[PDB]
Amino acid sequence: KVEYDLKRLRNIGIAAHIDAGKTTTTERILYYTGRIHKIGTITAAVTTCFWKDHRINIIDTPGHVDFTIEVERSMRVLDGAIVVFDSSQGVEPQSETVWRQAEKYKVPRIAFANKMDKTGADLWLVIRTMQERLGARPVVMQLPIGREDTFSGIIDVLRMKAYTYGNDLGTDIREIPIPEEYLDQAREYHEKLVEVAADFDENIMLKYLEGEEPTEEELVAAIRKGTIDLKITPVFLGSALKNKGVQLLLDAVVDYLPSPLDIPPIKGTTPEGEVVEIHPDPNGPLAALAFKIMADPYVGRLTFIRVYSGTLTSGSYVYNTTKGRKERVARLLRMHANHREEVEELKAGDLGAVVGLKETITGDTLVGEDAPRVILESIEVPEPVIDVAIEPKTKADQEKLSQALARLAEEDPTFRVSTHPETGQTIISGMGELHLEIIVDRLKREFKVDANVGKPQVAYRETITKPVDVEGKFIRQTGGRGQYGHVKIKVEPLPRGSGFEFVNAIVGGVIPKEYIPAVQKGIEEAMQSGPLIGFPVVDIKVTLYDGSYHEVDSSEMAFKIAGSMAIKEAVQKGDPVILEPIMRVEVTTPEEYMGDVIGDLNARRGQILGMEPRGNAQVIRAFVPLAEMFGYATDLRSKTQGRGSFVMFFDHYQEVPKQVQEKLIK
Amino acid sequence: GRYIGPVCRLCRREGVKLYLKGERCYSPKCAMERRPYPPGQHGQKRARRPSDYAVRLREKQKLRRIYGISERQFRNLFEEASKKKGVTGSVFLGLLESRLDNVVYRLGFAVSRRQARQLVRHGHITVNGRRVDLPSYRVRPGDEIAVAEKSRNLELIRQNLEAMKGRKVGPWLSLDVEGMKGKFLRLPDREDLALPVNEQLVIEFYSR
Amino acid sequence: RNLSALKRHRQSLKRRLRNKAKKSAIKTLSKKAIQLAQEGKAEEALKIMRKAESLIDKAAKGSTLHKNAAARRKSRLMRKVRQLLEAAGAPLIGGGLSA
RNA sequence: UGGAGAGUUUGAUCCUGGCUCAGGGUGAACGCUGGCGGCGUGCCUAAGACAUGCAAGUCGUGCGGGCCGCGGGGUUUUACUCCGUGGUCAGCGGCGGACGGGUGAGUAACGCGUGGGUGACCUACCCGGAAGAGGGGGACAACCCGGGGAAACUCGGGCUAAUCCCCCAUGUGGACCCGCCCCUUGGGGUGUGUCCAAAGGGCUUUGCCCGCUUCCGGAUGGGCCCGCGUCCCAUCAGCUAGUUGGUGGGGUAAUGGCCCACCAAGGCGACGACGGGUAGCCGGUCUGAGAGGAUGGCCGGCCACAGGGGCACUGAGACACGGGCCCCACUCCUACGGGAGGCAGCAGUUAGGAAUCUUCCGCAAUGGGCGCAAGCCUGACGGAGCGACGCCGCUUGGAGGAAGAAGCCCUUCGGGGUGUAAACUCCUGAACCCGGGACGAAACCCCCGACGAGGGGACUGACGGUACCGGGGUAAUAGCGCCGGCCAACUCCGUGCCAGCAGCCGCGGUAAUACGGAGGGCGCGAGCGUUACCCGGAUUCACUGGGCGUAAAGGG
Ligand SMILES: CC(=O)O[C@H]1C[C@@]2(C)[C@@H](C[C@@H](O)[C@H]3[C@@]4(C)CC[C@@H](O)[C@@H](C)[C@@H]4CC[C@@]32C)/C1=C(\CCC=C(C)C)C(=O)O
Ligand SMILES: Nc1nc2c(ncn2[C@@H]2O[C@H](COP(=O)(O)OP(=O)(O)O)[C@@H](O)[C@H]2O)c(=O)[nH]1
Ligand SMILES: [Mg+2]
Ligand SMILES: [Zn+2]
Repeated sequence: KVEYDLKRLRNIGIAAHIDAGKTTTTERILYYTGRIHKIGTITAAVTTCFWKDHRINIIDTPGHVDFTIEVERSMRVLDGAIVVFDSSQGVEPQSETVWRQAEKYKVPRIAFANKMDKTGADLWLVIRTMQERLGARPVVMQLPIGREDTFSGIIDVLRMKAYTYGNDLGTDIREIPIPEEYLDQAREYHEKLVEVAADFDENIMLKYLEGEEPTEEELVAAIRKGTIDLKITPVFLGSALKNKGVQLLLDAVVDYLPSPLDIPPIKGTTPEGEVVEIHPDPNGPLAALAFKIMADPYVGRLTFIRVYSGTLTSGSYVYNTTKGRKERVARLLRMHANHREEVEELKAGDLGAVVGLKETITGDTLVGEDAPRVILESIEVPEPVIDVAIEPKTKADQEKLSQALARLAEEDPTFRVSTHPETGQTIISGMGELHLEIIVDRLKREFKVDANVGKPQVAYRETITKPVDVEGKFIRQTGGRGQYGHVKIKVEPLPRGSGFEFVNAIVGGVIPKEYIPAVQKGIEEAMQSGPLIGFPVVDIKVTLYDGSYHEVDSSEMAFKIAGSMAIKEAVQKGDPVILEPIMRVEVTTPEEYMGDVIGDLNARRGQILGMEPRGNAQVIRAFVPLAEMFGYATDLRSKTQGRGSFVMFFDHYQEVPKQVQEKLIK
Repeated sequence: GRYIGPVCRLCRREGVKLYLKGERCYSPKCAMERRPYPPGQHGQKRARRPSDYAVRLREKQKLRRIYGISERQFRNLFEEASKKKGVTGSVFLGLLESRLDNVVYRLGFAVSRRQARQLVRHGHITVNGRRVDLPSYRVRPGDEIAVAEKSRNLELIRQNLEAMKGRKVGPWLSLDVEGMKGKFLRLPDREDLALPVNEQLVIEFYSR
Repeated sequence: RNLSALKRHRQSLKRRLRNKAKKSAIKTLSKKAIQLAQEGKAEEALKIMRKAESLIDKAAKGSTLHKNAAARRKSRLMRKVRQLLEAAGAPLIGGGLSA
């Protein structure tokens, strides 16, 4: 009564660019792995299914669509993955992405050509891409009988057996031998397969050249020992809608998909500070990661977790180091494709949900209630790309909104909220159009908040062109606190990015020693509201070269005004200029799209700076105005069908094209 | 728990010499014997006149430091002696004196109170038979404080039980160096205890 | 889903239904009597009154009426009857009411 | 057996007077630390809603059957399948589900408290006394057959038992109207008339045991009534028609406008009616020298309410928390025709919130319901769990050991400090190990007796292989606040009215014991601080214990 050999664990993820078949492919897997029938919704994150003495955990959700992050999260927890491909979509420009972001972490995967029945469904065409686009070493593992509309049976080279499908309800199948013709086509691909498998097992290499056939068991060992290393990618096929190639893809699973053991140990850090592997031994310290909270109406808060070491136990006590909290796990739970299996424990490498725990949000590390209070890695860094202006109408809504993120920011830390440090309005950090968009539904609906959604403002600056010199007088002599202050200055523009420089240019001391501090705090001050629109008049040097005073009337303050007057006017007089913010950007793009990429940027008040190649791609640097730079994501991803990415930094401020001078007088 | 840390420091501060250590404090070096002044950086400087409060506080700290016993416990005992029918001053001493960890030291089974405590804790002591380990235990009139049997032949016990041949033990106690016994004749008395402590002050300290 | 205490209700209904009758009985009957007694039917009134009386102490046995519940109703029956028979009648037959 | 004051209005003074602090307390929260154990204690907010499981049953010694495992088979063979006993399933009928457990929403009131009144009443079960248990009839489930239904169940025929119902009898005796007698609110008698009792089971079977019926008495628990006491607002001053009283009915266990009819105009209020706010009341709890002030969590008593609201049925008792009916709101199933519900029970989920626990073990004990018993039920209770939430005890070592290492800090550069502190040296040995190991449990039952006294015998531990006991046994967790004055405890460097502190007075504008760090010091120590709130200090609402010529205060 072991029921857990570990080496029988298949934790897999179904990734692939939208349209595809991810979702549909899963419900299907969840019908075969469990149709049982013996004489007796992805309902929550991960689900368990059994397929020929092997438990499988699935987390279909990818989607790719702009914002991945999630895909790249399950990816870290799980060990295997099927990169479903849309057979049809042949001139397929987005088959990509998905994967180039998989080995990005370091996880093994097999390929599936889903719509082998939809028009244009050309198997090869994929492989003619799976090495042309990403460029791996896939391995033809099947050859379909009846390309597209004529979808009948299929053939597995490795095992040279032929199966068929008489329908699409997923019932009348069978393993009927090769139909007359075809046959020949096989061999060669079954030789290359073995020829491929040769680059792994020398045994399946000699026997090749000698004239012996590798055993159906040592042959598999090669392919498997080869995939798991991220060297090859076994390609299969079948209309997932018509139930074809599924039950065969499922074998494809166990046969080549890594087990929680074949995978490289998680690193974590002790309370002292030092890396360390976390061994999949269901008897070492208890170390588990969390990854998805969900509110159940029946059992309440659920916290799906992936164990690595030790073993969580029903009716125990855990400890989250992340938020130094003692959680009391009361009930363990495994999601079966149709019911709530209440088990008693999850041994390292296994996945499910615990019930209880309150402070355990995403990415939390739970150890024993005495174990080395350690913290795993998890560090993912998917920042944003697209933001918006959100002004909560009357101060009323400005609150409904506070709560909005007070719960929405826990239910999805894949964003960021910020109050523009210069003008109330708050930014909503997203990861692609849709992202912020659908928040705008919930945040406005399931929060009934109804605010504004336009675009950010720009942190402008004021300054001048020509140097000026004017009088700063104040005097108020009527009878007592005379109030007598007066000064003359030398205002002169400085290079766009100079700063603030004053000049204590007083000879003998016509302007007392004690009052200069204040005549500066006055000038420094006044520079707040510009002469044009009211922005930080900056980039200038000031020179106090004169000014008199009175023995009794003068005041520390009286001078702060006079000087705040000399300035309040030199800028008005020296012809002001509405400076603005320029950014540094670097769009990573295949010189395929580049052509227009640069164009579009030019027609954005920007001026190009260069392109020193990178990887297979090429980078473009240049400056742009934050005004004419909004919602750039969904514009870059346009001139690049997705293969485009950019960064951004600040640099300097610079004059507006005059036509934009009278424009801003708002 | 029972303080711990520099002691021939308190011996100082209070500036009225104490035998927290026992043996050594007797030698030319109770600490205060060489540097009779408050610790710290300043210590040896013209001491400003004490406030009416400081005084009583110090007389308390003095008395409590003698028996080395958490302010908590020290206070509970006082708050007991008050509600007790009898001149509260003496009374307070009465109980303080009745502490097993003390009776032990008084009987000489230990060189210091600090030590006497450890013994009591590790069951090296016994009361009318059953062994006790709570230093705070309060001895009644007419009890036998003895050294357990497993103990009897332990260096320490000897040496100390040794210096006992000759020396007398407070009129409220009778010791038999041989059987390593000792009775608690009567409740000690005001004078019997020659303490450099004034109870009146301390009381007045707990009146504010 | 359920608790076999409805056995208590089922009964609850039966019993009610039972005494519910000897209840409304004594009523109608109590009347038929005082009616005559007042009407002048001297003896034939005393007859009914004697019956009513029975049915009362009769119901007193079970749980219908009880204590003075009966006795009370009586002290009023053979109270008003006699105080209607004095409307010129002389208690004829040896009904309940004592000489 | 009990009473402490201080800082701050001035140039200085004295007085008045406000503000402020030191003390105690807490169902607590929050911060930084956090080792053990014992006994306590742990939704104070949404009386918001709630998935799941369990929290009330039990008698075959009340009765007839269905189904199953045994006897002997009824008859001559299976047949009309009977019988006696031990499982069972519901149906009958009997008690018990009105106690126990939860909660404080409502309520300012005979609700509660206290002391009384019932010539105005009730009380299943339990004691003691008296007399009975005589005849007969009779239905309804269960069961069979038939019909409606998705379901929950339901309708129609026809059997049949009983401690179920019903009639007649005898009525010790009790109930009624009338009359007389004592008495004195309807209390005892007494005569005529009238009305009413009942049930049967088990055995060892003319004798017990358990029941039944009536009546008198005890005991326990209650209903109703009354005097006194029971918060803030007069910027709430007048309130009242079943209203206050009466006669006669009805109603009740019983008084009474508690209800109705009909008469009479009365009932209440500055001694504060009526209205508004708030609140469950008490024993007690905290504080206080006391008087007094606050307060009512855990435990005990009373009340009230069980989603909001209304209502009766049964019954000794209820207007019933896991009973019922209806309205409304919400939850669920639906064959959408209609059904199923009520965690303020234990545990837990969600929401709310600064915040409050395990969907745990045991009926071993105590206690409760049913039974002649064996025994069954018992989230009541007895324990375990998590939480420094509180309190109490205990440890992180003890004795030696330098005119005194190092490092670090101060320095008049001679040196001073940390400091016997460390080191080092011995010695005891928390933790942790083998081993042993409870008290709580002695009855109910059984046998002698006489199923009485008394005597003897057996089965009974959740916590727990825990506490504790003997043997072995390693030097083995410290923090937190403060250091200008009140207030114990001071130096150096940063800093330059900045940054910051701050209970009050005030500190900070180049030497700051008041900011930030360091050394050092004081307090207390598995704690130490902060924030709420209450008493004290506050004779600062003064009864104890104050005042008004000018301080606030004499009314023209
Ligand atoms: C169920 C699943 O696996 O992904 C679903 C669920 C999904 C990943 C959703 C995309 C996106 O909202 C995701 C975010 C991060 C959106 C922002 C928040 O609300 C998060 C709490 C939410 C978590 C999951 C969610 C809600 C999916 C989509 C959406 C596709 C939408 C379009 C228009 C094609 C998907 O998978 O295609
Ligand atoms: N005709 C056909 N359509 C398919 C097949 N597999 C997937 N699809 C379609 O792919 C579309 C999106 O499916 P889904 O898996 O949700 O896409 P994903 O979530 O992006 O993977 C739907 O129209 C499916 O019917 C297939 O095998 N045949
Ligand atoms: Mg999908
Ligand atoms: Zn000393």
